[PDB]
This record gives sequence, C-alpha cells and structure tokens, in this order.
Amino acid sequence: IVETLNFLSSTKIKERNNALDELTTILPTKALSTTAVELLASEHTKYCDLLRLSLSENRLSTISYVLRLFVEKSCERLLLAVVPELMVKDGSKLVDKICEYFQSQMKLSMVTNFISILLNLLALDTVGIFQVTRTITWTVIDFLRLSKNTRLIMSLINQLILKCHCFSVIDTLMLIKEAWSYNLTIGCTSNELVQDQLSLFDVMSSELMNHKLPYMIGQENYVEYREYILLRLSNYKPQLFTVNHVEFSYIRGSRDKNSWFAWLKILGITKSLLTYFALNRKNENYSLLFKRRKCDSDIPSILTFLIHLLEENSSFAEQLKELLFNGDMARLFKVCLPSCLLLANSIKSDEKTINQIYDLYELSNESFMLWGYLQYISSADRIFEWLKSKWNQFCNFISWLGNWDESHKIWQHFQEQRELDLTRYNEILYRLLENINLCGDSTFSEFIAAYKRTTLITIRTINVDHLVLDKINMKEIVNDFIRMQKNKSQTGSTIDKAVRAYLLKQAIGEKSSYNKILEEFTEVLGEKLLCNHYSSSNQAMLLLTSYIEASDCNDILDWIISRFEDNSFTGVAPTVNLSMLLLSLLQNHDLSHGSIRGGKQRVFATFIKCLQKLDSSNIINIMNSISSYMAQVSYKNQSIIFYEIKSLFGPPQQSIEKSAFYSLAMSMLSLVSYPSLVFSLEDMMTYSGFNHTRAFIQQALNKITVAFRY
Repeated sequence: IVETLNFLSSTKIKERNNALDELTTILPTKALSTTAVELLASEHTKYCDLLRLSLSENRLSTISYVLRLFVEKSCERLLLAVVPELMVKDGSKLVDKICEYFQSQMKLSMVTNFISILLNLLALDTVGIFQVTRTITWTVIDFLRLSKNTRLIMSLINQLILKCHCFSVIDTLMLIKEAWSYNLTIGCTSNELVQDQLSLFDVMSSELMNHKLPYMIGQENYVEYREYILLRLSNYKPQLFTVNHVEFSYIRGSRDKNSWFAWLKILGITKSLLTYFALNRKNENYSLLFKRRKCDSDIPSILTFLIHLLEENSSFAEQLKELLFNGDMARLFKVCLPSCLLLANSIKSDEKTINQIYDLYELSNESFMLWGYLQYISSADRIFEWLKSKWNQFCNFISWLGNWDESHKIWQHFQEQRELDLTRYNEILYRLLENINLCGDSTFSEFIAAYKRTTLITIRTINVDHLVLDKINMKEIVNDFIRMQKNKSQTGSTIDKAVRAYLLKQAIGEKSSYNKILEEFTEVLGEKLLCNHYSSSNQAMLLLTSYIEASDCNDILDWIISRFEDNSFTGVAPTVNLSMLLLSLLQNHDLSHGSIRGGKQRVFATFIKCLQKLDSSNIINIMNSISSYMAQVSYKNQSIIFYEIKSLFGPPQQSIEKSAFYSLAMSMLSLVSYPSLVFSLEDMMTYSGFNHTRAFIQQALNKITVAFRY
C-alpha cells in the first residue's frame, strides 16, 4: 500500500529531514493524518488515530504545555497562536485570553514544580491581566502543595519578592518591565552567583538566590470583588505558611552558609545558634512575627562596617543580585583564617603583622585590600619582597598605592614574571599599573619581555580559532579593545580593525558590507521556529538610522532600509520599536517632509508600553520643535491617545508625565484640566504630586498657573 510505504518512510526516522521531505511530497483523510523524533512521534500518533474531525484538532492541541513527556510547549515558546491558547483551555476543560488564563491557571482543578514554573512565567511577564492576575496569583501562591527546583521558585521570586499591592499602582508596571530586563541576566549571572556564593562562604545561589529573597518578602508580608479576596489573603498571610514551612527546612542550607562565613570571641559565639533560634521564634510566634527574630549577640564592638551592611540587607551577594535581577596577633589570625581583608579594612607589632601579610602574599584581590588597609616602614619593605616573590583577583601592588624597597621589589617581580609566561608577565604589568627608581627598572623588564612587534601565544576559523583565540584569554590582563574583537568573533582589537577596514569613504565601504548582509537577510525569509523573524524589521530600521545619522546620500540609503522596516506586518514589539526609531530620527529631522510620516507611524504603532511609554515620552519631550504648531500638534496627538479611565490608570500616570514636559507655554494646564475632569480618585493627584515635586514649590505650594486655570 502507498500508505504502507509512507509509514515506512516515517518509521525510518534516521536522517529525519529526508523523511520530512518525503512526507511533504506525500501531502484519504485518515491517511492524510497518518502521513504526518517529534516528527516521528507525529507520524505515529496520527497513524494510530487514522487506523482507529474535531478530535484531530483536539489531538493536535493536546498535551501542549502538559506534555506526554515533551511537546515543545512548556511555556508556549498570529491569529493561530491566540486560537491555540483558547483551544488549549477548551481541551483542559489577546489580553482577554490572558485574563481568562490567569484565573483558570490558578483555578486548576487540583490545588508542584509546575506551580513554581507557571509563577516564574507569570513573573517574567511584568504585566499580565492587572487585578485579575493579581487575585489569581494570590491564590496560586497560597496553594503551595508539595513545596520543597529552588531556581524555579527564584524565577517566580522576580514577582514574589515584591509581595505587595496598591503601593505603586499606575507606576509599578514600568518598574516591573525594568526588573524583567534585569532578571534576564540569569544564565551567565546564575553561574557567576553560584561561584561567588560558594567562594565567599558556603552559599549556593545558583539561581536560587531569589527564592531566599521571596521568602524574606513573604515574612515581611506576613508581618503586614477581587479586592475582597486580596484583603483576605493579606490577613491569611500572617500565618498562611504557603511553602514557608518548606523554606524553614530548606533554610538549613543557609545556616550552613552563615557558619562558613563566620572581637573574635563575640564572632566565635554561635549566638545560641541564632539562625535556628530565629526560625523557632517565628514558629512559636505562629503569626506576623519578624521583628526581634532571636537576634542574639547581633554584633558588638567587642574588640561595624559589616554591621551597617547587615542592617542595609535587613560582595558575593552582588553576584547573587545580578542573577535575582597587638596588630601582629590580629594579622596572623586574619590571614590564618583565610575575610582577612575585612578584618584589616575595619582595623586599619607592625613588622610581625606585615610578616603574616608577607606569608599570605607568598601563598598566592583580598590580599591587596588587606595590605592596603594595613599600609594605611621596615614592615612594608619585608612584605614587599615577599610580594615580589609571590608575583613571580590580583590587584597586588595596588595595595602600595591604596595604602625604596617597594620599587626594588617591583623590579624583582617584573623581572621574574617577564622571564604562557607572557600571562605571568601580563599580570605583573597590570600590577604595575594597579599601583599607579627601581620602578623604572621594573617597567623596563616587563617591556623587554613584551618586546613589541612580538607576540607570545603560549577568515572564519583562522581569524583566531586556528591560533590567537586561546591566547586572547590565556595571557589577558587589565583591559583592551581585544575584548570587542572577541565579542565580534563570538557574534559571528579586530573589531576596531574591521571598522578601520571600512574607514564618506567609511560609509561607502560599510554600505557595501551592509548590502551583502542585507541580501542575506532578504534571502532568510521567515527565519524563526515555524513562525517569522519579526526582529528583521527592527534590524532594517537600525541600519536606516545609522545611514541617516551620517550625507543626504546616506539618508537616501536609509530610506531603502527603512522601507523594508515599514512593511511592519510583524510582531508589534519589532514593528513598533522600528516605528519609534524612525520617529526618533524624525524628531532630529532634516530637510524633508518624510519625518512627518515616521512620526505618524510611531503614533499608529500604539502599545500599553509602560516603561516604554516613559521612554517614548522622554524622547517626545526632546522635540515638537516650537512655534504654536509642532508644540500644539504634539499635545493634541498625546491628548487623543489613551483614555485611561476603565482600569487603565497607568495611562493617566503617563498623561501626567507628559503634562510635566514643559508648562506655561506648553499647555500643561490643558492637560491639567483634563486630569481635573477625570476624577480618578487621588491617583491623578498623586501623579500630579510627583510632577509638583520635580518643580520644587508647586501645586498647593505654588500653583502658579492657577492664573490660567481660573
């Protein structure tokens, strides 16, 4: 049977792309379904169904995020996308869908890893269906189920670490978008956080750092028609230990980190295992505790900066944040314990204290910091020689500056490092700079190894991969334009050289390169998933902007690039950003009416925007020329845009920001009159208060424009 042959082709999943081509060629309704890794699975499932019409559509939409194992839809990666979401909901049994979904998702049926993941997805949005979403979130947060992985909870923490309501209404949306961008640092930031967290003491971080932040927010919240549900939740939170108990158990890891991190006698004290005592205290309190959570022996000048930092927190932590979004005795103990630098930073027998530092240097940036504080001297001379031996993170010689034996030591270090050996030499040279007559000798020795018109390693993949790319990192020190070169190679001081290669001749040379790139991009139609590369419109606009910035000929070139962007008919994020960029060029203007069209496109390309609205306002405020024409038109255009009202108060906040963009010429008063007409509780007033603050004495303190308001 031809059907059997088709089945064999599908079964033969090796070189699946060939099988896919065969299926495409094959493209009897039951067989049509049967003809369909994942592709092989599609063939098998459809064939079973064929062997056995709404059901086919239902099967196609079945088990999407709720996959059999995997269906490439855990977080769902046009009209079809909106329809699919609706179908999925129907099977489970576009803002409107988002609201239905926020509520339906919390409703579930039952009500655990799935919850942390859904929450993470919702938090990333920095939006969702306002209050409907917030009510859904409260219920979902409460339904902890089989609570403790931590990283998913931490992703959810992007929102849960800000467990509050109505504190920044018609404001928080812009802040949330900015937070999402910061949250996006995760991946590389997570790896860095894990390394730093473990290096400083014994903390894990590893993208779970924000889960701890969410727990802190939860404690703070506990101590504090959708609205009725939210009010009830606010009270329930006092003791609604929705995975709080899980956190209490998970916290054993935090206790371990704190112990690792650990006036020495007071520091040595466990403060009666205060971290555990605090948890016990909270458990005993049962509800709305926090406050004095067993903070026994909470720092003392038992003989400071750390205490101030601890209060602020009530640095490896910075890495975690990026992912989230008798002197001799003291010196010997501080070095032997290796936070030697912290002890030294707070504190500053000197010869012996320096000898301990000297040994620490030999052991080889905390060491430099410790020395710098200590150095705030024969003692230093001894350490300098040891430091030279140590030379042959970092900072090193920086300590001497941060604070002629030191110079003699520098000469010894330079010669020893100068003698990849180049990496050692590179590090020594950086130290020489870090500290910025034997010092001249040190420079000469480092220079002698460097030689100049020389290299010490020890076009595609010949540009650096064949040779040099390893060296680029292997003997790296300090900083160079070479970093840009490496980034350019990865994207695929060479980056500077490439610009130099083009060096209006540069524009023409660059234009030729751009033309080649443009042709490839044009060839690459719908280059994304099983959808389209919407960003291409934005890329075309970016190219246009550079050419226009140039010069009339470049602007002519810009028009062609812009014309491609102008097609729009693409996801709004790309089409609208492209229109906005075009409008920014229009704002600068030139010697053509074309600027008017670009501005119209940006105006047409409406979005809630939030943080982007603010950015747009900041740009809008920079232009509208003057007279009583461009200024007037801009005001009219803004006035005619968002109605706010509804439950769209953020638009009113945006209007207020616009109202603040000049006054008593600018019709800030008209904007104010509109705000007065719209009795948006005191939300409008709060926004006005912010504008008033910008003006110093304003509003009741100096209405001023009251003369016209009257």
